[PDB]
Amino acid sequence: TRPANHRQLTFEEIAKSAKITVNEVELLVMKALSVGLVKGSIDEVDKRVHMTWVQPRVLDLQQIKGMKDRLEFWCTDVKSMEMLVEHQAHDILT
Amino acid sequence: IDAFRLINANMMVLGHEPRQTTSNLGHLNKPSIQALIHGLNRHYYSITINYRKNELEQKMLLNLHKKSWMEGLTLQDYVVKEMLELAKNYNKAVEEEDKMTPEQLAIKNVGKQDPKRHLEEHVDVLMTSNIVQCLAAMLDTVVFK
Amino acid sequence: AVQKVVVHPLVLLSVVDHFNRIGKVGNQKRVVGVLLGSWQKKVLDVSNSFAVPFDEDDKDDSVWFLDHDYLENMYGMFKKVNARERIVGWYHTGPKLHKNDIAINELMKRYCPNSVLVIIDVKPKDLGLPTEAYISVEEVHDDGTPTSKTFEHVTSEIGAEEAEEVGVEHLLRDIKDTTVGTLSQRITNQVHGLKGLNSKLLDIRSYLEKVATGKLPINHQIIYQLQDVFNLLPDVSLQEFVKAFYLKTNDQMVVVYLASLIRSVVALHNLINNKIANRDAEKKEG
Amino acid sequence: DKKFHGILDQGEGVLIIFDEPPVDKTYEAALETIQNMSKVVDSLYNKAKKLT
Amino acid sequence: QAAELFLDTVSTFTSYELMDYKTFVTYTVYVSMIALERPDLREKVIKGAEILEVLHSLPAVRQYLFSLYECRYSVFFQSLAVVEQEMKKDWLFAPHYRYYVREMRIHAYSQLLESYRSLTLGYMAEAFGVGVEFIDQELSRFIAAGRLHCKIDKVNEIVETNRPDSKNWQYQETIKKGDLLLNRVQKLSRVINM
Amino acid sequence: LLKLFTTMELMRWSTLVEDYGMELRKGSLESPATDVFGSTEEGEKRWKDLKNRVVEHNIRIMAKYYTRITMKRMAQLLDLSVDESEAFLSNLVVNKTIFAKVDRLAGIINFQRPKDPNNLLNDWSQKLNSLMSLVNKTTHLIAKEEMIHNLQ
Repeated sequence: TRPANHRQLTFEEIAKSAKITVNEVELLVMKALSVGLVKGSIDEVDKRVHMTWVQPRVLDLQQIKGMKDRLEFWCTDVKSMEMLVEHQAHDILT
Repeated sequence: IDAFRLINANMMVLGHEPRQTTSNLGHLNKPSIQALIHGLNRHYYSITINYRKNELEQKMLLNLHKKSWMEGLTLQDYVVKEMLELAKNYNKAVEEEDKMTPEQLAIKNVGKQDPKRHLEEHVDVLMTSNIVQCLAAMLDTVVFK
Repeated sequence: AVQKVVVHPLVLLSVVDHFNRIGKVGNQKRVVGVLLGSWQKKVLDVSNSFAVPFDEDDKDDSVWFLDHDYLENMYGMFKKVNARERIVGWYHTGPKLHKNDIAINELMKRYCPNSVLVIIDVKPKDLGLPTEAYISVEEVHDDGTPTSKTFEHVTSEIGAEEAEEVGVEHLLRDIKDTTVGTLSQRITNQVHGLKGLNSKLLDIRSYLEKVATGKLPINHQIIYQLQDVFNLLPDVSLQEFVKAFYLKTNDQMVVVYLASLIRSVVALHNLINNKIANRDAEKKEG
Repeated sequence: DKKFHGILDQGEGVLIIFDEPPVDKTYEAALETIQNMSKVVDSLYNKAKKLT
Repeated sequence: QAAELFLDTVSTFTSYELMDYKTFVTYTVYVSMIALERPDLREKVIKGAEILEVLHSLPAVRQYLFSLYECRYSVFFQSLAVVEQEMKKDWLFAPHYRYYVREMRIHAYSQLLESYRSLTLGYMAEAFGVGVEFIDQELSRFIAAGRLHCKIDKVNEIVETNRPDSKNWQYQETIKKGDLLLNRVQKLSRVINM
Repeated sequence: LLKLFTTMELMRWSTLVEDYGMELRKGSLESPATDVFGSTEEGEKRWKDLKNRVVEHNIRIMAKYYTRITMKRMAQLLDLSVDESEAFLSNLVVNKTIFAKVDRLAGIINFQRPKDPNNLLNDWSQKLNSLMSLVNKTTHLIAKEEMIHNLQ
């Protein structure tokens, strides 16, 4: 739901919204270790539940449309900056 | 590839000189070196073989040639640095014997024939190899954005 | 379970002169033919094939013509020259398919453990790959219907087997082996950047046209499943790879230290004997 | 005596052990280039000799 | 070259040139207390016994060397001060012994700094006495003499050991040569022109 | 038993006294209870060998989340004391089966791996696991793309 960083999440939304306590969040991921969709490297000096790779969703057709700000972003930005490299690496065409 | 036209002893009435267009059998005449065939100048004169202007296939052999033989879809290489690790240990491990040549250039007045030039083979390896290391350093900020 | 095959362009040049047949025999546009070869492994080689006199009605597209005068006795010839080079599959041109193709596969799956259909290219202008394989698949659904048989995208390649360049690399008459770091890398930059991101534009054709007019394979079983793989790193502002920047100090660490010390060694390389042979050539000229 | 590669402390009195000596990237290349400087100095008399 | 040239101690018992061999023993010890490395120290004064017995009659010298192998510092002050009393009263030193003592001391201090990092001076004043403001001018000048790579604080009292070679100066010396060298023979490369 | 063998699910040890203790509360076969835990100077070696299972196996499962944990939290999570903890540190560090390096300077230590002992491998893993996936991308995106563009 938040795609961005702070993926080393504190347990606060975990202990709040997922109706769990502080002593069980480890079980909440160690059982999830037996699940294996997410394999976070959970901090234990700060109790921070870290986010690694996941099985994300099932369907967000509003983001099958609204994926343009990532897909076309990737397209014209890796392609445009591709042409910024090749526009810098221009007259070594030789 | 090789090809021959059997001339015969019936046609020795005329001389065995077609010649009408020349420099095609002049450049077929340019090798004229096969041991028993040079010997078999009697009874044999070869034929000229060009290769056809095959761009109806040389085009597609070209496009599958280079569309195929450089990373295919070319999102494959874009291994990188342990090769350099091994290559940097190459590219230090030859450097002490590469630098024995300035000792071998210390002949003071003159005592040496041809310099025994080992200047190259270690310039350009570092050159194109570390062009590959620096654009290889680019590929993070090229692939990502 | 097929990754790749070895493709000899010899009988592809027989697809070239049968591509010369179809331009002068008449109405038949597409070059369709039957692929010989031998399964050795997941990797395979194709050394021969043959191109079929084939017709295809535009109305009821599943009308095949694979004559068995043309099949059986020519398989007796092709068997008679070599017991090894038997059938492995078949081919046709066009990029996508043919409403008959699946049936044409099943005519020769009685002949082969895996009759492959490799859809071929007579006019290469492509952004992706050359001719590519399609193996026998039964993926069906999670539904429990009768068994699906449409032959799915099982990766292949153009492999090169043996010497054969007494002809080929004599017929190059243009090309140079680049010592990579000599522009070949930017050729790959144009082909993967451009030819990858126009395929990304095909993927916005997918993820825009399927939003627009796309039915049931809009989200069959791989779109969200590889929106995971899309969710490696798609993030919003700058994606914030904070590990990757002092990790990048560990990276550019290496490249700038090697370039620094090593290109100072290159300063000895160029500079020193450049001066020696320089001034020998200069003042020893007098 | 190099049986023990660490650092002690008194202010907090906290001993910490860690080591990474070898960098032949710095060592080998750097000292080889110092030798290269010596051989360039060996060439400077071919230089000063071809001058005068 | 003093200690290295005094390596044999075999063919020089007492010649007509040698009015005292024990003065020669002082002459090799007074420089093997500087130039000699610590494994070379145990290699000479411990692995070699041929000099040991003629300084076994000089047990304060031998004590100063084994203390030097130990780093106990009050007897460094004592017997080093005695060595300084001799150093006043012996020729061929008077233009030279200004360099001696403090270098001696930094020959002790560095391995002292190799002891550990965050040192206090009171732990040092155990071995120093009142080395509080003594080490002010002493250590502050030793930093100021381009030596004694450290940092020092008054009240939080940080002492620093560092100087990791693979850092900058090993990266520096080659262009230190190849700049004045580069402009030098480059300047020689233009006398051919004009 | 088999539940304890796969991630063990850090159970209460007195509930292990419930399951493995009420086998003597059996109105049937007690010959399992007698042969295994009816022993006394071998059976208590199996009770404390099962304490060796809680510290051994639970250190084996907690190995994923280290490079950052304190010491008292480790005692809290191993369901035992801090001196019992340090004894378990000692025998599992002479075990040295996984590269333990502990401390009490402030406590933040662990049974541990060799603590990321490498340079540039982070680039490979990070950018070459991730970017070699990223060069896998278009190679299968043509497969999905061409297979979904059959009919639309």
